[PDB]
Amino acid sequence: TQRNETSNYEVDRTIRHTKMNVGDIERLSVAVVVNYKTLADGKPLPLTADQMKQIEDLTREAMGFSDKRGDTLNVVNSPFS
Amino acid sequence: TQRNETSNYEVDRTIRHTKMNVGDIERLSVAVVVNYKTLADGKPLPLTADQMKQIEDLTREAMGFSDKRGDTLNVVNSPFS
Amino acid sequence: IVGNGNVHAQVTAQLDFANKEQTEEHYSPNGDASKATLRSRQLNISEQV
Amino acid sequence: QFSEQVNYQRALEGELARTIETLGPVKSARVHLAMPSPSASVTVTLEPGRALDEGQISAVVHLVSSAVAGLPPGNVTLVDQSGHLLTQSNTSGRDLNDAQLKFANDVESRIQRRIEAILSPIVGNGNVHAQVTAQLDFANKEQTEEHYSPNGDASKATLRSRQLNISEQV
Amino acid sequence: QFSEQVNYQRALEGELARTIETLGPVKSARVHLAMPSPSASVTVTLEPGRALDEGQISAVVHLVSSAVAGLPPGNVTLVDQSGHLLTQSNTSGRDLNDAQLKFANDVESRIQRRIEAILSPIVGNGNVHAQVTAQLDFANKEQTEEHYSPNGDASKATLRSRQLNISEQV
Amino acid sequence: RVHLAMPSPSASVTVTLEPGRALDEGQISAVVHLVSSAVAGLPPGNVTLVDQSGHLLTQSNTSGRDLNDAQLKFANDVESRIQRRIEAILSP
Amino acid sequence: RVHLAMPSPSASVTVTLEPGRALDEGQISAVVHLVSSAVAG
Repeated sequence: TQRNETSNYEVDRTIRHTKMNVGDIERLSVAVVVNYKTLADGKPLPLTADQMKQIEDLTREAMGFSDKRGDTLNVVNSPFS
Repeated sequence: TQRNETSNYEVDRTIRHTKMNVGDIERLSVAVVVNYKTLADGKPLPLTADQMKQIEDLTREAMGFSDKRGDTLNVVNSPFS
Repeated sequence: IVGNGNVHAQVTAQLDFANKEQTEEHYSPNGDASKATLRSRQLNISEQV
Repeated sequence: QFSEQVNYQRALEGELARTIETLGPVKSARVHLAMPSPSASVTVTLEPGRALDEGQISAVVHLVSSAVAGLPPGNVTLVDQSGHLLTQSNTSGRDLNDAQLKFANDVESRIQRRIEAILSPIVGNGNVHAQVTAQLDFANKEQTEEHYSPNGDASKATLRSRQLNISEQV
Repeated sequence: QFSEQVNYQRALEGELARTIETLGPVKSARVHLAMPSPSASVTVTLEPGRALDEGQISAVVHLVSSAVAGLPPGNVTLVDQSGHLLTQSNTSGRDLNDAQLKFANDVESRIQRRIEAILSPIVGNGNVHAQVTAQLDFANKEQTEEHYSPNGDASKATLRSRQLNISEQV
Repeated sequence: RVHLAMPSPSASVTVTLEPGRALDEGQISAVVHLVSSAVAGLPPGNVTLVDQSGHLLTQSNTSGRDLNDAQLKFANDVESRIQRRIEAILSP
Repeated sequence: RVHLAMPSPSASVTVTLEPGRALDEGQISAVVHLVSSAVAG
């Protein structure tokens, strides 16, 4: 027996030619400090935990936070002067 | 027995040539704050869950929210100053 | 939320400024015979018994 | 020939100086050309008690640049009455790339205004604030696809030639 | 001949400046022309208490650009009586991919007005608000399809030539 | 009922026509020059005139890319023709 | 006020209409095609 087979193909092709931007944001680091108060007349007593969580969320969204870029955010509460 | 066969083909071809726009919105991150009230004269009290759900949906539609772009939305309810 | 002057934020912007080109060139696999696109084919099948 | 060009340049310099003088908070002007890569130098003395903004210097810069053939804005320099080289176009580094911030700010401002305009009627005029962060793709980007319909099936093939030899000896 | 050209050009500049002077809120103008890279600059001193919009500056740049051969509107600049570059195309980084934003604004505004106009008669004149966000495809896009009708079937194929040899020895 | 907003100024006029009338082409110029002049620093191109049912009498134009918005004008014309036909076949 | 660009030619006309009138869209084309066909090319 014999079997010869010459096969010529047409192939799909994609050519993307990108020229990346000059000045993109590789990574962002943000530090946020909030103040004590929390009362009408009493001594300041640290903003409650869920409130802190939502401030952290709001600044995370206003930053454009994306863990792919390695962005880092730190929010703390301490009395001012 | 023998069986020789030579075949020449005509093939469907599509050539789609795109030049992408410069300045497209890759990703959106939106943070929205809504004020307390809920009462004409009494103490301010958090807006109901269904209402906040509908503000979330309305701002989602106004943003142009799309899971493909990885858009992020965060709406919180807290009293103003 | 917290007041006019009860919050301070500082941001560091690590930025890239390297001129950066790229030229991808992708080809679809045609290993499977049911998705290949043939322009020509010469098939000889000889058999002697 | 030479003195003709000299007179013409020296007269047009005074002309553009006179025009620049009639620009509000400016007291005196002095335009100079470099005509054989063209270039221009303007010495503007602003009126005491005013200062043009960064997008305001571009006005006079491209006024004197486009008043002259072959002169891009970048070769035009301007010097205030006390130092203050207000034209950083000699570098020409981020001039293209500082307009990206303006465009992004415009985009996020439009989205923010839409959010406030749709949400204020429900919750109140001033009971809502929104901040929008828009990441943008400024990369020039081309693509050339080329797709072929498969013709492996004999019922969808399209033939131009076919030589089918069949032999059989018994 | 060089004096001929300069005096003709100066007369054209003065004439055009006088023509754009009689433009309502324009007290004085000053055309400057450069035909070697064609270019033109205008210094408009508007009448006090007015400001011409971007489409209102398009009028004058097309007026003074077409008055001289070979000069595109993009090389024509305008400067206000206090800086205020009225043409965006001066610092031409992109300066036109920001027109996509206002085009999208026009589209969204028309759709919003259509929804408001259809829904006002039912619920009331001011009992409804609509906000429209439009994603627009601004990318250049070409395509060249090429479809071939299959002729694998013998009763549908089209033959131009056919050489059929049949031999049989017994 | 004219509303103004001065923080780039702009204006929106919604004219209430008398029953059974519509402004001509030369009449919108009168109101645009009236509303533009009576306020300092507001160009006539920033005020948008709207009838009692759509029909933006003062159109907007483009400086940079003025081709794609002419498509908008053509679409507005086609929509207006079909709308007028529906109204003139349904009014009787 | 008509102006020509004669070396692709072009024309620029600054028409000041009388108070209390405004030409229609097909009426500006009148002067446009007049000044356009008053010049060769």
